[PDB]
Amino acid sequence: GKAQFGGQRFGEMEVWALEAYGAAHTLQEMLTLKSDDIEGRNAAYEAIIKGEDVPEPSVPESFRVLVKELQALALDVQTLDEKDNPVDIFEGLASK
Amino acid sequence: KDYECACGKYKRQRFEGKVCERCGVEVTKSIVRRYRMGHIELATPAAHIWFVKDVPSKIGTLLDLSATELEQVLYFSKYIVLDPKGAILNGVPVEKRQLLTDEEYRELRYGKQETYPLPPGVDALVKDGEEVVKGQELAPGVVSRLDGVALYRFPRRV
Amino acid sequence: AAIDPEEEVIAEAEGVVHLHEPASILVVKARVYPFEDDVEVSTGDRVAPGDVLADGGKVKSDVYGRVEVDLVRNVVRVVESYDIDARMGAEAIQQLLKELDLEALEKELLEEMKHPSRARRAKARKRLEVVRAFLDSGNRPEWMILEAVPVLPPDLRPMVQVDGGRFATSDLNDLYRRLINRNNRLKKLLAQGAPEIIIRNEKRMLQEAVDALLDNGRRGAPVTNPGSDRPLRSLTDILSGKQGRFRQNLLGKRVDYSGRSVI
Amino acid sequence: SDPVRQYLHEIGQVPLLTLEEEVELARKVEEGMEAIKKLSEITGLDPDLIREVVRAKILGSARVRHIPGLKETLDPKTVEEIDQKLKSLPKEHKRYLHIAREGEAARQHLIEANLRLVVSIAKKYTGRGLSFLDLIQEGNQGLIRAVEKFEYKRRFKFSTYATWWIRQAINRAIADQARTIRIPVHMVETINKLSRTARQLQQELGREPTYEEIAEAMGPGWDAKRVEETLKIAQEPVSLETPIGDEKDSFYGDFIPDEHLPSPVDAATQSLLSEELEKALSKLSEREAMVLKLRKGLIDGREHTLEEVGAFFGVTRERIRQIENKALRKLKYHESRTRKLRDFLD
RNA sequence: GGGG
DNA sequence: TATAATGGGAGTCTGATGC
DNA sequence: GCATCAGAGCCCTAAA
Ligand SMILES: [Zn+2]
Repeated sequence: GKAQFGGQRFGEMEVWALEAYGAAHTLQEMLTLKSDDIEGRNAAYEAIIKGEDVPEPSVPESFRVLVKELQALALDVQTLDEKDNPVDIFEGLASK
Repeated sequence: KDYECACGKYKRQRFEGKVCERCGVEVTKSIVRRYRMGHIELATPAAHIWFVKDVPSKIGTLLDLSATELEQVLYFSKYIVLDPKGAILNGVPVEKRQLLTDEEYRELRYGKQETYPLPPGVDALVKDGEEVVKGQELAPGVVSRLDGVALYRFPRRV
Repeated sequence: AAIDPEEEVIAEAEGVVHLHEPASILVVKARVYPFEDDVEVSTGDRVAPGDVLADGGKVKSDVYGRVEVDLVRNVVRVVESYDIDARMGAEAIQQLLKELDLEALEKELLEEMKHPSRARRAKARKRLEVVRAFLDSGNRPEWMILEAVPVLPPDLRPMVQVDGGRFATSDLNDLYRRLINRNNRLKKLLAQGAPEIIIRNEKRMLQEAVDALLDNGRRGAPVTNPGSDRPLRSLTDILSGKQGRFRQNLLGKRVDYSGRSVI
Repeated sequence: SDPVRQYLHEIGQVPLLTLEEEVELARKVEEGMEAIKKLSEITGLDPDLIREVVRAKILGSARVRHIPGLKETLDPKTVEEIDQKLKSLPKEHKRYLHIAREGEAARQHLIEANLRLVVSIAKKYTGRGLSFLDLIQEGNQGLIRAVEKFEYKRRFKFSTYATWWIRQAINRAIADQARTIRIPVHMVETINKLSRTARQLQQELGREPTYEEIAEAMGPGWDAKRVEETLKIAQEPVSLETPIGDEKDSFYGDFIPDEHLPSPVDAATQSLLSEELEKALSKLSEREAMVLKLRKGLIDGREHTLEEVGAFFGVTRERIRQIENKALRKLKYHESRTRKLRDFLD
């Protein structure tokens, strides 16, 4: 909303449009650097004011929320590599 | 707060990973309050409702328990037998995984008994300790419904 | 015997005693075993035929039952009843789930797959599909029962001071609080040896509290904050629906570097 | 299917006690406690440990757990060992074991027979922030307390004594758990008092009282400032999921910015400030910048004073309090040219 | 509740 | 901590699928 | 057959 200085909602149907165009990098920007990828949005802003190109995005924070919310439901959600080894998307912060 | 413990003995990043002795808080990024899980240790186990109420029940199908049966055990309406220990009810032996009501469980577990109010002042037609048949007359207005040892409760006159 | 020294009935001299005019007569299905000397079993013990009761082994029990030691009548009663193990709740189910050999049940269900009437084969398949899921996955069925309940990190259920100094808080905090209260009260009721009616009431309430936390409204009345009809928003409500995590923050998002105006 | 109705049916399965039976059970409970006291002397054990062991065998094998305060983990081995020491007593001593057992059994029945009393008390406390069953269970907790403290000799009926303990237990429950932000029980009492007072004041005045009118009504110690501070403390939080409007869309939480995590601008600024800060201490010299850098600490917060500074700068100790001035002074001249740090003053 |  | 007190109050229409 | 469940378009504004 305008009163909160809000961003526009790029909703399910808007994502579909970008998919049908095959605009993979525009869509990925929408899903990460222009929203909840915190490292990405911070890093992209820093690049633009320095004249560099925007960096490759990282994990959207709302995916981390989904993972933690599924754990609260006692479901173990694991990101895996091609070797089926776990990949830690919390970068060591949530493991003892 | 980022890299700052609760009581404020260790307030900056030279210590990262230290756990303050006084207040017990790790010095790291405050972002971890989005990540680290806690837990509650239940005293008695509780079923996860998804594996109960999502039809056909996953627990119910594995154990061959209907929707109604699984409800009755989980929500404390009916017993389920793990080890009958030779019990028998209404003449047939109790088989493991049988559902018992509360009355059925009490008859099996604690035995069967009944108490009859002798009209006040009326003296009993039977004596304390004596074995009794069903139908035997205990007092002018009192007839016993079951076999067993009759027991005096509160003698008014000694 | 009585409250005060007077009103006691003391025997004047030698005599024999008779009991008359009882308030009620209690008929118990039990066996009576009188004993002259010391009795070796105390009251409450459970007993099987042949077990020694009193007098160094002379008197023993005939029936299966629960020991009642009468110090007035000088008799050891054994009330006919069994040592049966029958349970209620998730603890019973967790045991039966632990006591599953999934390999065996597969074998049995495969043999059942060899049967006419079509309906028999249909049900054994559905069962066999759950069995095979657990077998292939490596998940133990008793994990569908919770012992430790996870707690979501606090920044995902925040308590924040809004503009006015007022506090705003997530519904999950209240669902957890109900749970914690009931768990703590249950621990206390157990240590203090409450009767089974009370412990049972507490246990079923604990189940409902877990149920509201995970999926509120799914079974039974939705838990609400006091003086509002609004169902509290549980973990299931957060994930699912148009407003859920998937269709609101995941398959679509609000974005930076965007604007809108009239065309 | 209805949790209240189910419980009401189960309590109705225990008949109420006659005056004789009520006194009998109460009598046996008291005698049993005395028996456990005596059994402690004879045996050299702990009265609570004995009591839990007695109680364990009465309730059966079903309930066995560690009890907070008991010296031994109360597992089937210890309850067998300790029970065997109790059963090793001579006939005149061993009778106290039978008494204790019969005491615990009677306690159970007494509690069970009064559950309907708790319901009738709890039903009156609905609507204060605890659900009906929560009120019943807390009421049941008081009933347990009443059975342990009851003196049957005083000839009062049990319902009379219990009611005090049950009411007490529910009221402590309402005061303790009803608030998301927990408030000390005495403070809840003051707040509740403040409420009642305003209700009186408004009923005679035909309008809301001011803070001053309540402060007067509350007596000495109270001014309007204190009435206001107390109401601020009594404010309960509001749900982030409270709907704005009636449609299901938009929640109150959706209108709340996150003030904790730095914004892209803020993150950028902190990086830029650190970058000009080091790129400023080295253009005079890295070393007099090294003495100074140690004094504040970049990501350390190494601010104390004269003492500690005894160590590794490179000089002894008063001198650093000068190169600190010379560090700050050399920084100050060079700054007017590279006046780029002025804008970070906001 | 209005706008497309 | 002691008269006695003992069982609650309240409110559309679709199609798909498991008893 | 009949009950129980989970579905029922998108973006935006303002009011709370
Ligand atoms: Zn600290």
